[PDB]
Amino acid sequence: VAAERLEPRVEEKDGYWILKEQFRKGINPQEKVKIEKEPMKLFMENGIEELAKIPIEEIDQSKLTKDDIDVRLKWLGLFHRRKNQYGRFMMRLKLPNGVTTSAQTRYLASVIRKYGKEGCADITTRQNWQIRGVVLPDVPEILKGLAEVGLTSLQSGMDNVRNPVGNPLAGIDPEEIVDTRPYTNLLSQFITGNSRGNPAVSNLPRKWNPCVVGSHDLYEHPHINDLAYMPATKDGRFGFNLLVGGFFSAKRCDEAIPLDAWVPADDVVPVCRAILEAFRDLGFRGNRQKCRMMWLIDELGVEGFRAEVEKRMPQQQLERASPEDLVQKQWERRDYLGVHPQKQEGYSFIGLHIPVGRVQADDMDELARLADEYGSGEIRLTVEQNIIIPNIETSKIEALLKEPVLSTFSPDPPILMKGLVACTGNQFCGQAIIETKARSLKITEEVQRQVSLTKPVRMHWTGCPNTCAQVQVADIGFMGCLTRDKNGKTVEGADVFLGGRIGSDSHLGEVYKKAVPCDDLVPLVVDLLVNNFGAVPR
Ligand code: SRM
Ligand code: SF4
Ligand SMILES: O=N[O-]
Ligand SMILES: [Cl-]
Ligand SMILES: [Cl-]
Ligand SMILES: [K+]
Repeated sequence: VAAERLEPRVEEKDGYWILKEQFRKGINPQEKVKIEKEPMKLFMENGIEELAKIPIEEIDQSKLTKDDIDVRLKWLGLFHRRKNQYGRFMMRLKLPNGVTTSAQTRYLASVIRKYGKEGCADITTRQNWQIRGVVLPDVPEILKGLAEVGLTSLQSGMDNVRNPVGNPLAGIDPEEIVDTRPYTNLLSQFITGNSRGNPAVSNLPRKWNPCVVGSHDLYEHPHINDLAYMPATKDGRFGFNLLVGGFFSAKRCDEAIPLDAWVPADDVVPVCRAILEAFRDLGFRGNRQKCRMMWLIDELGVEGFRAEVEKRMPQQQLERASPEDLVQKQWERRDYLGVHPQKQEGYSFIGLHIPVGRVQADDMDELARLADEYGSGEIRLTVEQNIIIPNIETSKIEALLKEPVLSTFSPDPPILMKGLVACTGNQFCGQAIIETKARSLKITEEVQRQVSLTKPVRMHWTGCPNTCAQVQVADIGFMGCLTRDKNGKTVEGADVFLGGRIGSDSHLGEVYKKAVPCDDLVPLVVDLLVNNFGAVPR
């Protein structure tokens, strides 16, 4: 790699970071959108106030404003559902470590309730909330309401640092390695500039996923993050070994690799900043399929990339990885659904199944009520799109288990439901090839009616090759496609994936059988379960 390749390609100008004049040749259309107008201005200079007043039909008549609502608004966490729910916006939060309060949950419920049949909410595969039904004129008030309850939606889409994932059992599990909440909180504060916006990290070449590990179970999926912090003691000091570059895409899926770097626990934010600065400064900005950070690491080599991180650290110090980390490889991933004792004597948490992560306003209010009556007003989200209510006095559990709402959001659903994960799909997502959430529930119910099993088989349904529902981590994955029935008629189908393993012995699954009509999946899946996962026909 020539020295010229290492010249930073962006510069700070008037509070924002912009591509230098000589580094604009050959850039992709999204890079052009970012040059034409700085997306962060919609929040940081309150551009949204006047934009929200323009009728959407008028907005669509000019490129600048159409790009504002379809692209730039994703820096404020607002996602126009142009194709499938025209004129409505999904809104996505920052929710480090998946932690919410009952007051926040009620606020979110109040927003979606206004929109009737156009509103609902979802738990995401980054243990985050999305709300639906939002209309542009309401955006300024919703932004204010979020701030009022201590939430932000900043920088949650497009070329930004995505939700910091941590251990859903942080602070409460007897078996935790280290409480991840202080670290994910710090990362979210850094990323969003304490909810004011942080332009230094909002003009990346592409999305970028961080997580902090605190569990032997590796609930945080460090192998598929751009930056994963692996807890490790080095020379008698607590800190983290760093994994970099994990990502999924239509073109390529790759597990994170060692940076060969250890940082003291206090250097979590400094090293996140250094890595993001290197990616921002040096990453390719052409073909969008080749802009994730792993492509930079491959171009420079991991050592070349490491040197770029090192030079951006305070005092330019970046120690080599600790020979061992704290994660025990002898481990069986633990079910968190149901009632479990906390490390705090006399307290339990309860994991509740949320079928395919989908809730309505009334459901959110009920869950918030349970969290207040039984817990400490806290609701935790998981990356399997479930919930945990922590800090419940154990003597209250008997009463809790009788609550009517638990017949719907159950502490002990059938085993295949416990592991079921499904993305948005074509109900709302414009890229989706198939419907996912209703279909996945229907097929899973039919499969479980036919077989019993004891292995915790994890089934993931994703609607298109973007693989937001991570089919490559599943025991059995389903990637949406169009295919043909016996008569040659167009039907919805799935490409079926096998081989995904999570935890310390992680492995990426691969296509097993392409183009299976969705109507033909039940017998295929039943046989796979019997033949490979010890399932027994009923
Ligand atoms: C909601 C969520 C799926 C879910 O049902 O849980 C989701 C939904 C969308 N993803 Fe995703 N992604 C979700 C996690 C993921 C993950 C999983 C993860 O982070 O562990 C991946 C794969 C891992 C990765 O990125 O390395 C993922 C890979 C993508 C990609 C492909 C990335 C790439 O490099 O090619 C896109 C398309 C893009 O960004 O160009 C994308 C694009 C989208 C959009 C924003 C597309 C669009 O605007 O319609 C989807 C919004 C649909 C909607 O209305 O909900 N989504 N997306 C997840 C929100 C996470 C969050 O809270 O921030
Ligand atoms: S995997 Fe495809 S269909 Fe599913 S939410 Fe992501 S972009 Fe939409
Ligand atoms: O929002 N999925 O990158
Ligand atoms: Cl996006
Ligand atoms: Cl769309
Ligand atoms: K779920």
